[PDB]
Amino acid sequence: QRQISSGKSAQFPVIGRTKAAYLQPGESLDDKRKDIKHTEKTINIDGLL
Amino acid sequence: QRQISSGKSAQFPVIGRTKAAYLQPGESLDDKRKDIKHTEKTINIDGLL
Amino acid sequence: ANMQGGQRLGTNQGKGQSAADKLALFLKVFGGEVLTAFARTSVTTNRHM
Amino acid sequence: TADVLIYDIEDAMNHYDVRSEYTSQIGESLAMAADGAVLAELAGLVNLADSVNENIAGLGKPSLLEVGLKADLTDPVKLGQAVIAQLTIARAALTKNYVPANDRTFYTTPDVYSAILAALMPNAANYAALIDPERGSIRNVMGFEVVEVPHLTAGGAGDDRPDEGAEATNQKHAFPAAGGKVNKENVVGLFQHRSAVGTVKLKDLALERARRTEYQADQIVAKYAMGHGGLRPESAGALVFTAASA
Amino acid sequence: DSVNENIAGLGKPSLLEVGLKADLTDPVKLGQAVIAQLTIARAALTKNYVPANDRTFYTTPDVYSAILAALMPNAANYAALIDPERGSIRNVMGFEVVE
Amino acid sequence: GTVKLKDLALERARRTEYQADQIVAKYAMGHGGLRPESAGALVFTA
Amino acid sequence: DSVNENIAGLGKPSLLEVGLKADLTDPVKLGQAVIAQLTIARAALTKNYV
Repeated sequence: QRQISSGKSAQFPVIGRTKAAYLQPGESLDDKRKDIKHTEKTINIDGLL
Repeated sequence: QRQISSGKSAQFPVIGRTKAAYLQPGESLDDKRKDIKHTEKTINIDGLL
Repeated sequence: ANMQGGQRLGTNQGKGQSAADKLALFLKVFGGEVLTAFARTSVTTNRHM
Repeated sequence: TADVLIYDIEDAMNHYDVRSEYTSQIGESLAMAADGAVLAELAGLVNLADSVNENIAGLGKPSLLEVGLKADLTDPVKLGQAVIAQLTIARAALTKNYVPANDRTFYTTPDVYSAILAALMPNAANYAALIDPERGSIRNVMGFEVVEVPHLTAGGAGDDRPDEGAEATNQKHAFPAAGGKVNKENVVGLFQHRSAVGTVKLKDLALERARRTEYQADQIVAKYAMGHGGLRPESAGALVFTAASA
Repeated sequence: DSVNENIAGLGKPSLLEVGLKADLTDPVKLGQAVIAQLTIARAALTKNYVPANDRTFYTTPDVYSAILAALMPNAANYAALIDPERGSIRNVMGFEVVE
Repeated sequence: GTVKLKDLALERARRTEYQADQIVAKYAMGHGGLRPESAGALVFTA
Repeated sequence: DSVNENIAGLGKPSLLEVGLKADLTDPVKLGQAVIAQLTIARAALTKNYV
């Protein structure tokens, strides 16, 4: 039960965890990177009841 | 030169004029009503330059 | 019956736009909170040396 | 190390803050690798070769134990009674090596955790013991303290980051998928005593922030250095399904 | 099945099953299947790291009485959860039963 | 119309490995075609 | 031609013409064509209430 103002729909974003790894001496972190996944959840407002 | 914050794109609504009419006594405004047309012009920001 | 000439803000209208969607010009807004993956609890921390 | 890179242009277009949550996930990702490594080291002791089972010949054996064939035992309450009856033998197998009583824990999947709950329900059990039905929690079955962990059969970290289901390229502490004993295919639980696994820590855990101007991105990285090894194999143990007849 | 999760490796609805309803007609037999499957529902919901507590179970009043009949002295070996004096269930498993 | 995000800013960074200093200026803007009726052109005939 | 206006009957870009370039040749005669065409350009823009 969250509240918004002046919106046709409400968007909720999600975040999707990550995994660790070993860095040998002399290895760059840029060479091993995965990123964290993103996507959205939509709750569109109905008509006037 | 408009400015926005935290947005993928910007929206500019535009409005479409109206016409006046004479209201003789004993008449209803609801019977003579056309409405005003709305349409949209949206322009999106490019990548970082 | 139905009102005549009611103001329709959502309808796109326009010269070339379809205007079939009654909520076209309205835009969604950010929801209240961002959804985050559930926290994972560590069990072995106090169970060994 | 676990790191994340945030580009400035994508941060500007974003309508919410992600930096605060990212440090929580990268820090938690490091902690999850420690649990995977410790439990895999515990399963490593049970997987010790026949030549090197013991610290010194005559001290104690890792012990394997068996619950059932996993085909006849598919029913939930049937599986629960098998585990409860076999946790008694696990208590005895640990005692035969003079392992002290108390400080004994049993690591099991939540699926088997609910199997024990079904075994002690009013429909199955003639009288009330152990579990609390209102909270769905089973309490201290025998000397072992029952602990449910979703992340069993998950090893430590390795070189590179697997996608979702992929395997790490070189994983230091790994849980065997098709190993000889207590592998991933037929595992029910791991029972152990306080002095069965050890971890050695350097540098503790640190969180670092950097600025990459050439890429116009910010960077956050979390890191530690620890070593996990199996000591005192006589305290180790397992519960596995019976190998299918072939 | 393609879009059941938010992101891959986060969790699934776990629709579960209780029986064919051809033989689950009598309420006392249906109630045991419901109570039995609430134990798996506790495990399946925990496998996704969903926090314990703040859990609830929405069901029709008919199934509510089925759970009551399954824990009657005729069916259950010992007293747990429900109280026959008021016919009200008391937090079956982690979930809270709501009619 | 021009929609500007972050306006224009410039930052200075130290490149120790190259013993150099880097100065970069940046902006994020979008340009659009609202109000066509006020637009126009003159073209040569083909 | 179907999307040029914001709303039907609100105004058009008014492309206009200059009348080729080969015949114009000297720059002085080019100014006459451009300025004479700016007569319509101002008139067309005013008709849209700009």
